[PDB]
Amino acid sequence: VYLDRKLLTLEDKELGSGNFGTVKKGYYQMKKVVKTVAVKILKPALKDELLAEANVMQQLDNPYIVRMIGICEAESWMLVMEMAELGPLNKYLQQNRHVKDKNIIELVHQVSMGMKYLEESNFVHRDLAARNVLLVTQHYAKISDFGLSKALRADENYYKAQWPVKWYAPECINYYKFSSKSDVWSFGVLMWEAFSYGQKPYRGMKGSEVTAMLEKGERMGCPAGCPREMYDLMNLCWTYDVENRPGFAAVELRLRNYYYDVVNH
Ligand SMILES: COc1cc(F)c(-c2nc3c(NCC4CCNCC4)c(Cl)cnc3[nH]2)cc1OC
Repeated sequence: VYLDRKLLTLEDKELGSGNFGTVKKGYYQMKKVVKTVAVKILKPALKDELLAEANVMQQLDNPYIVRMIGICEAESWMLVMEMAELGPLNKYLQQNRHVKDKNIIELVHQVSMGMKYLEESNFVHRDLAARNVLLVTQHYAKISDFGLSKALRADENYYKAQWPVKWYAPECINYYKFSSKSDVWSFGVLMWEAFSYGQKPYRGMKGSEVTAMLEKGERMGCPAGCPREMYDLMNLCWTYDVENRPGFAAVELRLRNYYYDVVNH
């Protein structure tokens, strides 16, 4: 897990920031080949935050989740991850307006496969948004950004916080309780983003106005040209009651079946 700084070259290419610090493109010399990487660079609590994120990524092994190469202790603490060259899903759809519905379905279905694995592993993501979905290719999506992620206690199906509010389920906002079903709500917001060509959800609204909207039983309207089946699935992800809301196994299956209806014209 510990990487050699002399084997890492940081490119003059920024992929993200904050916070925290910056994300830079880089190249890491492996045992024989160089690997293209994304390097999360820290610039006291922020150190433990990065190490807990590294500890979460170390435990995960699925084709639809970004792979961590390792950690690097140098000028700054660094988290070295495999590069997804096409970048975030929202930015991609904003700039590539001719992506077919079949293709958007294929991508969000891959996200649902990665989340089904996270659900089975009893980890909660807590930052599941289109900006955190990375494209390896136009037909291959991966879940990234485990900065808010938690390993659930063995005796509880939720993490209690002691925030990307527009992606959060009511139980998160009201009770600070985060479960895999809370990630399903976020997934519904992500699907809305993907079918709105990366438009931000709840445009022009304050967090408190979003809470009020949701509590009155209101939800974002159907994106122009969105398949009805996909909008219906978003509304099922947006079930107020955690108990009636589907888990990722049920979501993955519905997306998979709908994908085959679309693939076969
Ligand atoms: C065309 O514009 C982009 C192309 C890119 F390839 C990338 C990129 N960023 C990462 C990345 N980390 C940072 C992103 C985590 C999710 N939230 C967004 C920033 C990691 Cl871990 C692995 N591959 C990545 N590819 C970013 C881009 O625009 C921000």
